[PDB]
Amino acid sequence: EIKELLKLGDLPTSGQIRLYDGRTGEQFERPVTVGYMYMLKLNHLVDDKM
Amino acid sequence: NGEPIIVPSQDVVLGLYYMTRDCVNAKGEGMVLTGPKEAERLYRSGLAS
Amino acid sequence: KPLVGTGMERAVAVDSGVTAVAKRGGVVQYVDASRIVIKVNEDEMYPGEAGIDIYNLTKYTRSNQNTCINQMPCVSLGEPVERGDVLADGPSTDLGELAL
Amino acid sequence: EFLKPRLVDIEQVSSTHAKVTLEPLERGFGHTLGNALRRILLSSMPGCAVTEVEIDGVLHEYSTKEGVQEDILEILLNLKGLAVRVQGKDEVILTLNKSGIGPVTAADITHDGDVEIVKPQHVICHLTDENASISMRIKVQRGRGYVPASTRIPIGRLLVDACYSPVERIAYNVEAARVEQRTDLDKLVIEMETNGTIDPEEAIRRAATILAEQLEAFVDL
Amino acid sequence: SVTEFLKPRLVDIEQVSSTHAKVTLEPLERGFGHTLGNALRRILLSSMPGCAVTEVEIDGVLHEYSTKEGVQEDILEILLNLKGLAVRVQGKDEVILTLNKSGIGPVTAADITHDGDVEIVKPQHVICHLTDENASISMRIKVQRGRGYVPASTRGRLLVDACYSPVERIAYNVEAARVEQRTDLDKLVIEMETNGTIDPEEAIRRAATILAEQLEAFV
Repeated sequence: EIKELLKLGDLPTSGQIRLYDGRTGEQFERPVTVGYMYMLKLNHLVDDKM
Repeated sequence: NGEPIIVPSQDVVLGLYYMTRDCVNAKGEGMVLTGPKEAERLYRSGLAS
Repeated sequence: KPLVGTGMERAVAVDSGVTAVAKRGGVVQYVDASRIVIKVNEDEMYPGEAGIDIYNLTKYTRSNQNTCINQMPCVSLGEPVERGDVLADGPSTDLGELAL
Repeated sequence: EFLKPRLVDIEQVSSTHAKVTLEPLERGFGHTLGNALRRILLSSMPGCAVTEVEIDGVLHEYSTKEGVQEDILEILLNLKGLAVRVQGKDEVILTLNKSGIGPVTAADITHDGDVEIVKPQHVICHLTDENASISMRIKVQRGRGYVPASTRIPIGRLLVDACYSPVERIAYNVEAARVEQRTDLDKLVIEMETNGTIDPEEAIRRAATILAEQLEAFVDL
Repeated sequence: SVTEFLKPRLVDIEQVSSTHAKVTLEPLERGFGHTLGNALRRILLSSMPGCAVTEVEIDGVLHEYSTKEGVQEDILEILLNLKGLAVRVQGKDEVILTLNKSGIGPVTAADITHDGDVEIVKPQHVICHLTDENASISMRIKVQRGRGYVPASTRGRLLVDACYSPVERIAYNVEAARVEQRTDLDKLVIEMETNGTIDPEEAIRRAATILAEQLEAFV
């Protein structure tokens, strides 16, 4: 089902795309897994621990 | 014990294992080089894997 | 909101006392950052007591962990609402869904 | 002798984003120029972000005004992403006045002839009472980069973080150019998104000027 | 004052043996170290006018895998030692050098036919040892001019990987330096070697010149 939903859009079914280095403009080899993940910010702030 | 405690952990070893490896047919196989420096120039310029 | 959820977000956000849930279905008479006035429907109204549902939202007050709890209206003026409909979004909520 | 590049074409494929072409380029200069210009374009260009706001009856941004559906904080968050083109000044002050039910777009800012709002559909807030008014002063100024309100710190003056950067996205690619009856040459196509406040060719010119002026450190013309 | 960037000045040049050097630039704008370093690295590695030794013609051996009597090392090391032959030439593009020798002892670059405008910057660069006296060596090496690195694969002739660019290693490293009241400014540290044809500062200056003249249609 995930592959079918990827193919509905124009994304690659492998889930891994081609990226380029941000500061040398050079293609990384080895297609890397990019996607959207739900990130949380826990209540352990460094300005309360220092 | 005697063993070191400054062994590289996980990303360093992955990098050195990917870097020091061999593929049975990669770009720019089977040419002769004059030293490490020419190997590095070949790799950076893109002319070899 | 999450792009990938489990469908359990709506229940968790509605069953806690952070949102402002429409007691009786009606038509949104008036909206504001602090107040919502809902004109109740004839089918759902008592014999007397024409009445209207007034929800006072909870602006920037303090929680036990010194965080901020704040209710934002999510309805707009002149809109239908049924029973069990989220009118204001509490903290970590997005149109009724839990959003952490 | 290297063949020098030229600004062959500027396809303004929309108001938002455009497509510049550079041609002709030698072996290996396409990627070099493309990446250097991408970094300069994405990092350091001048913009005209909003800096300060005064709402009339407001003290702090954690407050609520009567008859507006928005918290003052989210009014600020909507102003923080407002596009504008200050023409001939470093700093200007715009003014918004509105009364009556309805949205409050950017088209409701007093005209202030020596500026230009690029997107007049940008909605700031929603007035929800006929006898309810909003009146604010919005301070715009030219700058570079990102400077939060804290790093640059009366009792009604609401600072907003300033994001003086008109470019959202820079992509580029090099592709072969059958030009001069000669193969083995490149053409660099640069697609660039914007908030609409910097013409693409001037952005390219400014980036090239920056790169050359930085290269002056260890050369002598 | 939004166009007032930070202009560096070469804080030092830690000179080492004449072909080796380490330039350092401080203080650069946030993120300009990497763009400047990468642009210079690419220009210095992949595009530099220089002179190399493209072809060689041993009189006897036709095929790439055979042997001479009298030399302990086979022809592969001969080609490698030729790739180490740094050369300078004037406006002429290609010339035919020749090295005829016979007798015991090494064959360096100090006995190639010195005639012509060409010169060799390492006359003591040993090309090949002879372990006999009756064995003779006769070569005919074609130098040429080019703009980077051109392997033999991309092309009794013997092909040699022509390395035109004078730099043998270029490496930058962006550090963190601070002007009095700003946290994040860069510090570029170029370190590089060459084959002695041009000292490193000349190479860096020429690369920057090439890029600058490339950016004349915009500024």
